[PDB]
Amino acid sequence: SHMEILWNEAKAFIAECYQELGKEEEVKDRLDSIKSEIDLTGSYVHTKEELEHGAKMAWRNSNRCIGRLFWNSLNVIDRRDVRTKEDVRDALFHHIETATNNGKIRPSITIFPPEEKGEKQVEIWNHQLIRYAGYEAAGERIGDPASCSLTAACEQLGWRGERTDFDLLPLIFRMKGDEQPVWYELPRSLVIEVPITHPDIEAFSDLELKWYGVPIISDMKLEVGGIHYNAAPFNGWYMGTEIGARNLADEKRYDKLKKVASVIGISTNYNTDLWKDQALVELNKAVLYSYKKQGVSIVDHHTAASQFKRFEEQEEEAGRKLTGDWTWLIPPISPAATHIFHRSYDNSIVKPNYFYQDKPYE
Amino acid sequence: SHMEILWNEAKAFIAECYQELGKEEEVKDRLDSIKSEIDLTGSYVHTKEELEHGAKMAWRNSNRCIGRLFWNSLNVIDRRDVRTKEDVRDALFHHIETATNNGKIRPSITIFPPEEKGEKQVEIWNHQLIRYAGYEAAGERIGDPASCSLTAACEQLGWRGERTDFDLLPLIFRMKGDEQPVWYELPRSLVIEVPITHPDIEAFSDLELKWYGVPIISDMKLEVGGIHYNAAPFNGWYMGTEIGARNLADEKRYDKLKKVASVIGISTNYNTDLWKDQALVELNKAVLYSYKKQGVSIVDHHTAASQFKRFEEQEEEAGRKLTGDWTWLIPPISPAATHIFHRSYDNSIVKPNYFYQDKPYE
Ligand code: HEM
Ligand code: HEM
Ligand SMILES: C[C@H](O)[C@H](O)C1=Nc2c(nc(N)[nH]c2=O)NC1
Ligand SMILES: C[C@H](O)[C@H](O)C1=Nc2c(nc(N)[nH]c2=O)NC1
Ligand SMILES: N=C(NO)NCCC[C@H](N)C(=O)O
Ligand SMILES: N=C(NO)NCCC[C@H](N)C(=O)O
Repeated sequence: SHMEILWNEAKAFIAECYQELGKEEEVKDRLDSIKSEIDLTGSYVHTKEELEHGAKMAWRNSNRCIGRLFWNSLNVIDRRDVRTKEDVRDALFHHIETATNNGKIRPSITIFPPEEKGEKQVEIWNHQLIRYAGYEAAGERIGDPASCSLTAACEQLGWRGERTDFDLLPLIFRMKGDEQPVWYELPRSLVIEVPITHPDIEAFSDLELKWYGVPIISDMKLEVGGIHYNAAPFNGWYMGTEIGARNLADEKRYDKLKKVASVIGISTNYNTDLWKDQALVELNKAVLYSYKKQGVSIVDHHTAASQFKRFEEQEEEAGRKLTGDWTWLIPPISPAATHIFHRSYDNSIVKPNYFYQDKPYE
Repeated sequence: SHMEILWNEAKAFIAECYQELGKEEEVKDRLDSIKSEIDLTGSYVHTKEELEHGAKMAWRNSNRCIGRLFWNSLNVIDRRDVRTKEDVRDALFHHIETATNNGKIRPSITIFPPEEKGEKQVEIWNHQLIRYAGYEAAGERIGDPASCSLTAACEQLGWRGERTDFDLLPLIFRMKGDEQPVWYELPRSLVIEVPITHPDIEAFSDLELKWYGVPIISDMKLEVGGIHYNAAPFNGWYMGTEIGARNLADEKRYDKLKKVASVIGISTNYNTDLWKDQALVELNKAVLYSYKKQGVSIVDHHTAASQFKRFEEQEEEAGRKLTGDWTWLIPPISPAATHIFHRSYDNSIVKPNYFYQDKPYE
């Protein structure tokens, strides 16, 4: 039944892809080759043009992403030639270096070899290539609680952290033919970090906060024409609220709102004073100012929504339908001040797209 | 087919209602009487206990309401005896007076006669009993844009406003047997209004803002045991954000954020400064402070979410399932700071409940 499903999805992808590219003539021929290949091996190999355009279409169909206006400018890195653990490590080191680009971040994706008979060639365990560790001793919390389970798995393999609130996790992945994964500590020269300060309030630095510069999701599956690429890291640039309103504010994460209120000089006695709302405004203002000072790319939520509006218009103009998830598109601060809040979206799934997959650990 | 549907809904309501009331014995008898009544007239008459408990259950099932913790304390006013236009006017005047209660607002509902053969006995045109008019001359906007259509209909009947930003609309309703509705100007002694000032910034009064004290939704249909009460006004008390983050902030309503930014001393040049988020915080703080000073009931969003949490727990403890609409339950300011944001809800419809109905005007 797997051979049937593969053929269906290949028929729809080739036609739609070559149509957008203006190569409708070649559709008839290529399909005959893919068909013969499927009967011969049980799968097919995408051309460079096909995989490159496929990863772009997948971003365009991501219902939960507010940055879809820049979909056609994605930088695609083809690494389907990797065979060893050293090959993977160097490619991952290269992704961080080129995407960072000394601060002027470049949206990118690295393509590793896909699954064969459902079996993987390379399996990445990290959620993001750069992330902080999390420990929960009987005493209290240290680090990022969302990293608990992955942190425990790394220490079960010989790794050991320093136990500060910001320990960098190591790269951890498994090669086909091995029962357990291998790990490599990240070189400090490759990772940019940004200390958090405030434009007018000098005491803000007493909190000693900081965050990393580039978010690189590395545990999702990219599906193109029936072919499953379980390993394919991708990155864009941060939207301010992700850090100041969630990562540092959530009670289940760093939980910093009370401390913020203290350094800015306001009381935390009464809810009618709305101290939580005021603390959120100063913290978020601090995140945008600090990233800009050091020259690292970032975007505020009002500018972001404005760009997404232009995206909706372009899609209508091109003749394509729009899909999206309202519950993820609205910003976590001042949502009613953007256009997104005042309209509705169709949350249907269209392929090619990016998908969630089960975690090896846990 | 209408006689069939009525019987079904009556069977489920009586059993469920008498069960909660601990009168399961009387279920067998009452059902036999209702059945005979339906064959005789084509409808049935609720007892005082049945209608009172029915309006309470309906509030408990309202997916979009965050104030459901106080459902069992609702004040029910039975006015199914009205026959003339003067009878309706006095009852509506009485609802505003008793619900206001000199500031200590009392959640209430007034029950008018229900529909017969789909035909209404009394039809209310107002959206809320107390609301401001809206005009849109070629010059610009004056008043509340959301009141445009209803305002035009009132002037088509002989009414005339003064054209300020806060003209009070008149009560307007139609009696069975008349082709057009009648109107009555509201007595100023019955309507409480609150001027908006700021606790620390004295220049805030230069904006000359104000809003009314009690929101009374009067155009929804209450359905209990197959019986349709198209006319049944109800009220609770305001949640701060409804006024400061929507009524006075939306670009399609009063659109005041830029003016607010001016009186507090901040610039509106750059989105990275987050001036819209800061203006929203001071305006909302002003609304809570002003209502309290004058002694009128109001609640902030953090306290409100906290109360709703206790509601979820009580429902679980009583053995009933929970239903709700996430998109309406989350507050329009700092949503990620409340528990509601971090969970999911089942948006199924359970009866008895309140429903939308077509507008006579427009
Ligand atoms: C160029 C700048 C980019 C910005 C400004 C941006 C911003 C966002 C934001 C705000 C979210 C929500 C994250 C959260 O709440 O945790 C998101 C989700 C997502 N974005 Fe982007 N993104 C960018 C680039 C990309 C790229 C390059 C891709 C893919 C090639 C992409 C695919 C998606 C997908 C699938 C999600 C959902 C993730 C999940 O379900 O956990 N985005 N993006
Ligand atoms: C006692 C205090 C009350 C508070 C604090 C409260 C608060 C709220 C809020 C914030 C909304 C959203 C309004 C909007 O976004 O426009 C709402 C909606 C609603 N509430 Fe309440 N409410 C109260 C009492 C009541 C009462 C007394 C009833 C019914 C007997 C009720 C029935 C509902 C319903 C059906 C909606 C949806 C209205 C719509 O769809 O337009 N609430 N309530
Ligand atoms: C996770 C669950 O679906 C829940 O709706 C939310 N979390 C998030 C959210 N929105 C964003 N962007 N990110 C989240 O983590 N909204 C909803
Ligand atoms: C009206 C439409 O359903 C849209 O989701 C919204 N308006 C509102 C909303 N939330 C509230 N409480 N009130 C609204 O007017 N969220 C959604
Ligand atoms: N802005 C982007 N992608 O470019 N974001 C991805 C998800 C990141 C996650 N919200 C974090 O704070 O780490
Ligand atoms: N808080 C309550 N009901 O008690 N609200 C009802 C809806 C009111 C509407 N949001 C307004 O601002 O007028």
